Amino acid sequence: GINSGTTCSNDLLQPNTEVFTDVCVDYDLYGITGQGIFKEVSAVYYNSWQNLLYD
Amino acid sequence: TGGSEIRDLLCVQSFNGIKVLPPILSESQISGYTTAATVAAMFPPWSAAAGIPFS
Repeated sequence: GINSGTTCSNDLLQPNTEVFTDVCVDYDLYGITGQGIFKEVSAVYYNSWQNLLYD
Repeated sequence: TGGSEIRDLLCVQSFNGIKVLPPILSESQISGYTTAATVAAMFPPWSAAAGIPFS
């Protein structure tokens, strides 16, 4: 199944780049990367499949 | 400038561009001016009371 099916190569640019951030560097995850300083905090209110929240 | 209160609408207004400039006169000196006018009305010489005692 050339260029079809389900089993697809991830040998393009993989964006899963686990880089620690505590300076003004944009992220690489859900949502469009705007300006942000990363304040690492502990929370419990995330559950199920809830990574992001809006106001 | 860093820390807590991620719901901070006044500075994300400033981060988006709109800045509420402070007025060019502080309220301390304006309140002192109003106090000075009131005690001028209450004490001799009564400049704010046309030279007449309050009672």
